[PDB]
Amino acid sequence: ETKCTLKSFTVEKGIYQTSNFRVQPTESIVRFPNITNLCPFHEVFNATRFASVYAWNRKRISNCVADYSVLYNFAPFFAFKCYGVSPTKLNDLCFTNVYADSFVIRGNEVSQIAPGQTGNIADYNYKLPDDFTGCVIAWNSNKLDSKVSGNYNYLYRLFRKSKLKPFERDISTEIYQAGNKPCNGVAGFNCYFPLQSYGFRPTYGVGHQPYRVVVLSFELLHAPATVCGPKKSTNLVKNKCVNFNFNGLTGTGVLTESNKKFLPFQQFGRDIADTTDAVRDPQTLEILDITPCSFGGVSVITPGTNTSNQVAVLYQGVNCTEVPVAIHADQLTPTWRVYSTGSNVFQTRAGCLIGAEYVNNSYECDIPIGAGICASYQTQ
Amino acid sequence: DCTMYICGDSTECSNLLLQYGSFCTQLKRALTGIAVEQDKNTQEVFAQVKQIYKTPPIKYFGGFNFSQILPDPSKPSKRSPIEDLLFNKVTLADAGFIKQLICAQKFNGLTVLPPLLTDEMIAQYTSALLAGTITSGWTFGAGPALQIPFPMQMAYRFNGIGVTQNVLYENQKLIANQFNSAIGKIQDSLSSTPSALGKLQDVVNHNAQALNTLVKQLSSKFGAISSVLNDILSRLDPPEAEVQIDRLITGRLQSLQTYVTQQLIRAAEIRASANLAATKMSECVLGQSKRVDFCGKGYHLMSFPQSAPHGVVFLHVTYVPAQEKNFTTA
Amino acid sequence: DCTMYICGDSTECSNLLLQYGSFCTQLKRALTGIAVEQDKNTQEVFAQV
Amino acid sequence: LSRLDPPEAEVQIDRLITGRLQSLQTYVTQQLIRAAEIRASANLAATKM
Amino acid sequence: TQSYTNSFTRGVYYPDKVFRSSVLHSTQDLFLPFFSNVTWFHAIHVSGTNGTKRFDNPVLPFNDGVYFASTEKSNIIRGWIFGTTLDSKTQSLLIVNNATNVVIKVCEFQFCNDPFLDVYYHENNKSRMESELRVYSSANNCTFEYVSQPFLMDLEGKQGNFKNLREFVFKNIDGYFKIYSKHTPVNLGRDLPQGFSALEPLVDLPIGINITRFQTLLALHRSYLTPGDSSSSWTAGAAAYYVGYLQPRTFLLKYNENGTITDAVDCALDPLS
Ligand SMILES: *[C@@H]1O[C@H](CO)[C@@H](O[C@@H]2O[C@H](CO)[C@@H](O)[C@H](O)[C@H]2NC(C)=O)[C@H](O)[C@H]1NC(C)=O
Ligand SMILES: *[C@@H]1O[C@H](CO)[C@@H](O[C@@H]2O[C@H](CO)[C@@H](O)[C@H](O)[C@H]2NC(C)=O)[C@H](O)[C@H]1NC(C)=O
Ligand SMILES: *[C@@H]1O[C@H](CO)[C@@H](O)[C@H](O)[C@H]1NC(C)=O
Ligand SMILES: *[C@@H]1O[C@H](CO)[C@@H](O)[C@H](O)[C@H]1NC(C)=O
Ligand SMILES: *[C@@H]1O[C@H](CO)[C@@H](O)[C@H](O)[C@H]1NC(C)=O
Ligand SMILES: *[C@@H]1O[C@H](CO)[C@@H](O)[C@H](O)[C@H]1NC(C)=O
Ligand SMILES: *[C@@H]1O[C@H](CO)[C@@H](O)[C@H](O)[C@H]1NC(C)=O
Ligand SMILES: *[C@@H]1O[C@H](CO)[C@@H](O)[C@H](O)[C@H]1NC(C)=O
Ligand SMILES: *[C@@H]1O[C@H](CO)[C@@H](O)[C@H](O)[C@H]1NC(C)=O
Ligand SMILES: *[C@@H]1O[C@H](CO)[C@@H](O)[C@H](O)[C@H]1NC(C)=O
Ligand SMILES: *[C@@H]1O[C@H](CO)[C@@H](O)[C@H](O)[C@H]1NC(C)=O
Repeated sequence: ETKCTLKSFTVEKGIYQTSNFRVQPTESIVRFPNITNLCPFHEVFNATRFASVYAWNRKRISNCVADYSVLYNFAPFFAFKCYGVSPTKLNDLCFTNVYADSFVIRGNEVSQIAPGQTGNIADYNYKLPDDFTGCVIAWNSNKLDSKVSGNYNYLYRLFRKSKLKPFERDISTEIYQAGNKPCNGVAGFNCYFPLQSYGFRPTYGVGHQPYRVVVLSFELLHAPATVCGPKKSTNLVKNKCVNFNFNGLTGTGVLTESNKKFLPFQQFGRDIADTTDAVRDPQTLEILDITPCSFGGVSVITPGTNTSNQVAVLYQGVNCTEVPVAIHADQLTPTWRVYSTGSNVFQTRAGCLIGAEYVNNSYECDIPIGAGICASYQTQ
Repeated sequence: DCTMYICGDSTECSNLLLQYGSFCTQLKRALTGIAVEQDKNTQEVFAQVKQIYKTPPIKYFGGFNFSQILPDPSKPSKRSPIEDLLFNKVTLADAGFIKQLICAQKFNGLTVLPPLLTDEMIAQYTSALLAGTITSGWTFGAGPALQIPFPMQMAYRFNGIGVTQNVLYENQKLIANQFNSAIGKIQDSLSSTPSALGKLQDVVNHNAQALNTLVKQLSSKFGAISSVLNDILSRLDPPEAEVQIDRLITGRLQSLQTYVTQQLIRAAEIRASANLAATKMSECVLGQSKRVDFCGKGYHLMSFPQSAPHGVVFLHVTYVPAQEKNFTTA
Repeated sequence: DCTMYICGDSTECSNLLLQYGSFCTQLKRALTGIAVEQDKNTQEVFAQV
Repeated sequence: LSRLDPPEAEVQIDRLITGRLQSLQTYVTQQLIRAAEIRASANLAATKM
Repeated sequence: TQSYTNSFTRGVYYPDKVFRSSVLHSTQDLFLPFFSNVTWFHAIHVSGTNGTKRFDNPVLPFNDGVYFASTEKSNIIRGWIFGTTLDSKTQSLLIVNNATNVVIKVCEFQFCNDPFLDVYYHENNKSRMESELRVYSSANNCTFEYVSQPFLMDLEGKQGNFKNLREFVFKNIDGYFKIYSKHTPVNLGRDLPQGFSALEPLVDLPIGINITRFQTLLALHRSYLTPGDSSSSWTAGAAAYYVGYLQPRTFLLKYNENGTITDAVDCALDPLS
């Protein structure tokens, strides 16, 4: 490596500084705060008083912690075709509003509520905008919504002047003025009622089984995030060079307990050098301290390459009890580890020296190491 | 260290830095030379003598009182009282002994190496010089040291400035009392005014101050989105973030270059001062100087060296006339 | 003076320069030190009496 | 400033500021060396006096 | 009572959430200049057992934040109205605190001005203000809602000697209304005592309203301690209600060993500073 750092095949007597070593991290921690204020979706989903298809029941959703990972087991989900957006990755998107609604439909009208669709249910009852970016979830409801005589609890509209605009409701108990004769409520000939029954029977199987269905609107635009993901946390370790992401504070280093006192509103402290020293809330709340962990430089002591090949290594500013005598793979920066790292370790005020043994004699300085310590190539 | 200081352990930053070429092998070949030069300065200044002399166990020099300059065995560090006062006076911030917080965050790629000669062998050099100049006069600067009683040496030192020996051999007692009073009062004179040890203080200050600002430049926008490299990496896409990366890296490189350039000139000035000090010790101490105002003010008699943190302190013993009378000449 | 030279009487230029850190606090101390040294030079040569 | 709009005016002013700062630094860098030489000459003059 | 007084040296708040220990950090931000002019503003509506309309509560603007100080009995100045026009499109903030919870609803109203001051509101004998709240009179247009918990709970010391002065600072940079406040009852009857005190952050919320117009609505259902005279031309007149103003300046602040601001110095007040 010394031959490599300076382009030559020969090195003369002296001390050269090749490179530096740094302990690599081992673990990652993301310490997000507590997760409260869950979003109401079971409340919307869990009900037995759903409305009719022509007058469906709405819902507003605002700042709330939403986790779309609790409804999957609660319903059978015979049909789970949502919008084209990735159904699997739904826990990583943030929106400002969630306006939703629910109703019940028939077996033959599952897909009729889609953008650009027509029909009795899709024209005079509810049409969908072309750029609609909301999900659709439906599930069979024939077990509960069925009466042996008749489940006359829901209706449907069939007659209206034109096609309804998207995101609009047309609830009104008027009488259709069929033809040129002015039917003013008589409900006689050339006159009909724009509403009809939507009862259910036990015998109605494939083709007529009611499906309870809910859709919710997305509105993704340039606005502050309101409804977001869970932002799960992890565990903590002590006295181990690890990464961290405390409330969006990227950094790395060894971690210990914190001393001193913090004001209740203050979160992370600083110093004169404009660096971060202590932070808060790894889990629950407390004060904890970060510190850069061991790194340093390596110096190679060697005589002339035309005289010998043995070398000595000086690790600058590291404690001999904590020096990497292991110099293990991955965790340690220096790739070379075939070196002995044993039976020859000396502690010096300048660092730790490995490859030479102390002597009680005293001669002139040949290759100055430092702090009054000098090394030389000698015969035993 | 470049890679640590400029780049916050980011692969992209290191890869971009590699494109700039040899702006770091050039920026290390200078500081290593500066360090070697600094190490050589003290060795060239203090280590003028070859052999380490030891003061005689007894202490009596015909009325002269050297207790304030010779080493005092009671204290563990074997330093003279004046040396101890000098050490206490100077406030040192960082010494670099496994420091790992006034001076703790400088380990941001910056390191302070320790001096070769620990500030205990310097005491031995100073003690050897003092013993040689006390018990042997100026003859140990040329060949082998030769002993000679102190009053005779003082008589010849007077003879060196055109005053015959009878003056000393008849006013020995008064001269000894005056020298004792002066050497006693020098300590209070040092203790009175704080600015006396100005120059050395500045040497401790400026560099430290410089180091401080070299860290403060890390948190600077430099015209970029933010001073946090990871923040700009995560928040903005790779394909055009290299512009911000280049801006930050060139700003930090320029900041480091300025610091190195300042260090070079400061080292040059320090070398000039050290050469002057070496000349002063070689002339005033190991001999008697006939130059005017070079060794003290007035006619020169002797000099005594003492060590101080990153510096030397000379005590000049000089001869000055007094009240006069008129006369008529031909 | 930096502000007068680099960004002559324009607030936006001074605001933009403010992002460059301490590249002017350093540029004044050097010149003040040079001035003080110049003042001391003529004093130490002549004021010997 | 008058002819342009803030977005690219920022880039142009950045170029101008970095150029002018580079031109300014050289002045003090040369002044330091010249002052050192003058100080050496002054010390020689003081010794001669 | 419109009158001017010297601001002395007050109105300093923590500008960030970081923690520092014994440093001399410098900041550039919006502040209240030292030794400036603070204006009293007073409502005088009480006389005998007869109305005697006061025509009080004049117009007051809002220029990039404001500093407010009070010596309320317990909740006399509970009413605060911040809005662009207070009539329509304003979405004016209606914040009220009466020792239990606060309302931070953001809606448009023509006003909530319906004091309905009872003729038996004389504080000495009958102060029957129990459940007398015709607040947010009707509405103009809104769809936003928001609530929070109470802010100013004056800790009564069971005496009038501890005449507490509450201090508040309001600014709305890029949204996120900030209500830095300090509860220091250390005063005893001297107006604006000399000394230093910091302000702590409580809430923040983006609303997007250009807050231009500032006003209050007192609790006129119990009125007293309202003097008045011919005060004019830079004098003092009792108001129990002070108004200052803010501007972007640069300060130098000293952090205590524990982490509390202790001293501050202006950078443009005086050549010595
Ligand atoms: C001169 O020498 C004499 C002895 O030869 C010194 O006398 C004592 O020195 C010690 C040294 O610390 C003092 O603690 C004693 O107080 C001295 N004795 C007396 C009676 O005071 C004397 O100190 C020397 N002169 C000086 C200035 O140190
Ligand atoms: C002796 O020397 C002294 C000086 O030490 C002379 O005193 C000065 O003489 C000059 C001659 O004009 C006067 O102008 C000064 O005013 C004198 N000094 C003072 C303090 O008055 C003196 O003249 C010399 N000769 C004699 C005979 O005394
Ligand atoms: C709502 O949940 C309860 C228990 O989780 C369950 O018994 C009930 O059947 C659910 N509602 C419907 C309509 O299924
Ligand atoms: C936060 O969650 C933790 C989980 O154990 C628990 O302490 C508590 O429920 C919450 N509050 C605090 C203050 O920790
Ligand atoms: C190098 O060492 C060899 C011995 O292996 C010796 O013969 C040669 O002279 C040496 N050369 C130098 C330049 O030291
Ligand atoms: C360094 O190692 C020595 C040897 O045991 C130990 O006493 C000392 O506490 C260690 N210090 C640090 C900072 O690791
Ligand atoms: C060397 O010196 C040390 C003390 O400096 C002493 O303890 C030791 O016995 C000596 N001999 C050795 C290490 O062989
Ligand atoms: C003052 O107002 C009250 C309120 O009704 C009224 O009864 C009284 O007569 C008024 N005063 C006079 C002098 O009329
Ligand atoms: C206080 O109240 C009455 C009104 O009911 C008032 O006329 C009188 O001054 C006081 N009376 C008593 C009993 O305190
Ligand atoms: C900002 O203030 C202006 C008056 O200068 C006002 O007309 C405007 O409505 C305010 N902006 C908003 C968004 O209300
Ligand atoms: C600061 O802390 C020290 C010890 O932690 C304490 O004695 C002192 O009272 C504190 N200062 C305050 C709370 O102002």
